[PDB]
Amino acid sequence: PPKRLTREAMRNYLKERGDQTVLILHAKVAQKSYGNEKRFFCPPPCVYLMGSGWKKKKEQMERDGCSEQESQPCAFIGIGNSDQEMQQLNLEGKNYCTAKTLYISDSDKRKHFMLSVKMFYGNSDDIGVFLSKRIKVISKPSKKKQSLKNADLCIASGTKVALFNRLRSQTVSTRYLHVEGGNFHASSQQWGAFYIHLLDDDESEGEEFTVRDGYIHYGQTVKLVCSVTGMALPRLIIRKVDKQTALLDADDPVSQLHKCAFYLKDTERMYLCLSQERIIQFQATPCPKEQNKEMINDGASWTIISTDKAEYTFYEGMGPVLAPVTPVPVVESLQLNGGGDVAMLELTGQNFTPNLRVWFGDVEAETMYRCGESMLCVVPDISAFREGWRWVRQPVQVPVTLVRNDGVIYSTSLTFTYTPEP
DNA sequence: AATCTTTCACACGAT
DNA sequence: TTATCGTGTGAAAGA
Ligand SMILES: OC[C@@H](O)[C@H](O)[C@@H](O)CO
Repeated sequence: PPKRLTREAMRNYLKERGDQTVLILHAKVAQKSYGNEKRFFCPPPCVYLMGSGWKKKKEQMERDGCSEQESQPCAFIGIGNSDQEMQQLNLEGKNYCTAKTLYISDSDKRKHFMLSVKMFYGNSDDIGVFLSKRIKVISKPSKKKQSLKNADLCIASGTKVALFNRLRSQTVSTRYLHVEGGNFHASSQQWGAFYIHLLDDDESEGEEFTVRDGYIHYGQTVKLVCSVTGMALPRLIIRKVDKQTALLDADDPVSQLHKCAFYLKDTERMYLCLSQERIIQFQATPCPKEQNKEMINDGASWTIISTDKAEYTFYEGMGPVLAPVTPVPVVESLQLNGGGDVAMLELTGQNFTPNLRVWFGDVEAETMYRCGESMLCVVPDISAFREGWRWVRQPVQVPVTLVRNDGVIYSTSLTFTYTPEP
């Protein structure tokens, strides 16, 4: 039979956190292909296997007699339906692979879709199916000044974008901004997702902060920060490109798949520019005829696109189980009700089932399934964490985790805090 | 008439 | 030479 997670096993997990994680990184919109064309998803969706649990699982499989081909994670990716065969990714030796030739035909009538990633081990032991976030289908980018009512295609401060340069409508020339080897590079094989933070015009340099909310407009100062390494570029002014020129006076919202240039703030007309694998500053030339434009190098024009990340984390808390781990529950948000006679926490998210219980630290809570997107649980008394406490004496923070009946543990990033009364 | 989005069509420059 | 592949850009068709 399947063994329920014990308090001892949960304490062992919480100490180490050797999870297996699957990340799916992708753009938030995709341009459709008409007739027989293939307009590829750019940047190419990327599946990453993170966490120390993949190595531990491989050692367990080999110890049980599996060869390296048998213990290797395999993955296929496809669009939500199809009609298209799924494409095989190759994860051997790397912990990631990009899907470089996905496209969506106009014969597909959906306005939005998710990528589906199917994973199993080389011996055919099933891992399961993992969905991307939603991707909006577009016919082609609009040429008109964007309206903030198309909130949908605008770029909010604090969200993530990919940036890429392509030289002469040539697919082979495409390079993405990507941090690797301690530096910003322009890679043909991997791409970074960069937080784009709006700064007020008065912000100076480093390290340092000041969150400004709102949508990004041309002429605004931004900071781009690698979502993986945290590496930041200097303050940039984002500028509209048309032809081989940057516009100095444009002030409209930046939108999906626009071409933009990044002026290095406070420099003499220096722009972020690609040279082969290198990212450099290159100086624009003024147009003596139009004061509000300057001529920029081809390597200084970048296509911007918003990106998203689906992240799924699982751990065999009671050892290998018969049932595949998916659909992996995801908790988006927690809310303390309070409300009535007993304190309840409401979890909002996805893939919830009645076979999940909420654990607060190493304490299993009474859990009430409402639907795939909603579960309630009863908050443990503080005495479950501090023996003898009759009230919350000092703040106490506990992790919140979901646990399946066979002991599979699904980590959340979220915590619950007990706070003393005023 | 003029505008904006969607679909069709073909040029550009790569292989 | 032409043949063909993604990609960019306009024309055409729809709203
Ligand atoms: O590059 C133009 C060549 O002469 C033809 O092959 C076409 O331009 C390609 O469609």
